[PDB]
Amino acid sequence: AQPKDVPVTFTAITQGVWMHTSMKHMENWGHVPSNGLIVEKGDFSILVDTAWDDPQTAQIIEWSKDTLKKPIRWAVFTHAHDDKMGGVAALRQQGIVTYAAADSNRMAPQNGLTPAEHDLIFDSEHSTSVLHPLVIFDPGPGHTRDNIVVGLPEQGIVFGGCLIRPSGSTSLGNTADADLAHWKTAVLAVAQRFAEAQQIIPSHGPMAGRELFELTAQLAEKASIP
Amino acid sequence: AQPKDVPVTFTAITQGVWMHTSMKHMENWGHVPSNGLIVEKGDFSILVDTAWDDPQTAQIIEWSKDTLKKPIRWAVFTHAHDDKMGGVAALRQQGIVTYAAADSNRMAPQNGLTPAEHDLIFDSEHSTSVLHPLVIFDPGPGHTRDNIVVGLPEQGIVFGGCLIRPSGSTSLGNTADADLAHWKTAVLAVAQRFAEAQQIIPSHGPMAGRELFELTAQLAEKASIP
Ligand SMILES: [Zn+2]
Ligand SMILES: [Zn+2]
Repeated sequence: AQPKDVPVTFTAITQGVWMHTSMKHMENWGHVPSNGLIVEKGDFSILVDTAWDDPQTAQIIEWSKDTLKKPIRWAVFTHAHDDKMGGVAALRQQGIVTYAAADSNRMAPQNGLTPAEHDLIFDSEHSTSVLHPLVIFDPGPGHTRDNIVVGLPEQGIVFGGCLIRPSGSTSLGNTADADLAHWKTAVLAVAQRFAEAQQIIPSHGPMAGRELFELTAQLAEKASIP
Repeated sequence: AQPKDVPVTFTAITQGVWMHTSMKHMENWGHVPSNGLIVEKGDFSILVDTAWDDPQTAQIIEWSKDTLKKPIRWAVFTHAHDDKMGGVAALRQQGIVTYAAADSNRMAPQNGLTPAEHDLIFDSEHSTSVLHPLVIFDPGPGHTRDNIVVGLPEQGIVFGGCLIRPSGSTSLGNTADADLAHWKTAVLAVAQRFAEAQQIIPSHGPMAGRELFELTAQLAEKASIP
């Protein structure tokens, strides 16, 4: 009735784009969800963000092989916290090619996380098509110093990660590692880079629209003012 | 897929004893569970603790009338927090007779809660059988200054509320209103008053055995020492 460990759920977002949601068990026996993406690419698939730990990330790998029939071959992570890089070791064990921002790979050891194998190389416009059709974009410090976002401009989807706050949020959440001064600038930079995308996916809760940009911008503006 | 509001669940514990579990939606779109009891008494039933809010408590009232066919006529609450008295108003609108510790009723309007209608009157041994076969026991301050417990000695069940920590806990949880000095004494007083009960129900997570007494006593002992 009250299970400690719940299996990772997979939901179709659009054609060729799946959202994976995993739950972390808390001491009060509640759960906190985290979203990631699986993006089809020919006969294989790209993973955006891991689950909370190795065995939950192992579920995503197995689901991509057994159900999707498109095994994950590449993975990218949006920042160096355990809801995004918690299961990096399980990917590198399976031979997945893993990418992260150079800053995310440097601070992963301190946060008790396995680093990604490759540093992303951004161009002068702070983008990289190394995982096309994903556009990996670096908007600057916000939720963390190292957070990056992933856009799917062909399908009108932005995965904002923790940089974008869940719908209904009245606070910025965990602000221990945040850059309150720059958070609004980073949110607006994402909205301007993917000006057409109508489907915005935060790290927690349901996918929504561009109002998530307004919500996070205003919550960050209010927090930036002493 | 990810619902904001999940319905209250009801679980048979033993014959004539049900456990209700309700979830509070959080800003990270996680959920926090809370347990209470419904105890059959002839053609009606006794409610131990509300849900988080009025509509979730309204589900319990309606489930007791439609599914159990034993409408709730009495209610008792273990302390004046929102996961125990969050729906007292819905019980009072239905004419249900409500009880709580005197201190819980003094403390409720200050914490944004509706007080219970009657103050419990305890005997020299800090018990009352006003809601027999329930034994309502006052063990002294612990999680809060006012927390009380409910025992079903005929069935070997103790409902510890927040006074008992969930299984797997490594901390005392929300310690803002706690009595760290007396918490262990209150836990041991409950374990002594109901020496034979083998089914211990905390406020969060699954029912377990008397090792919950050991866990909370040792966590409170560790925290009481400067
Ligand atoms: Zn984070
Ligand atoms: Zn409480």
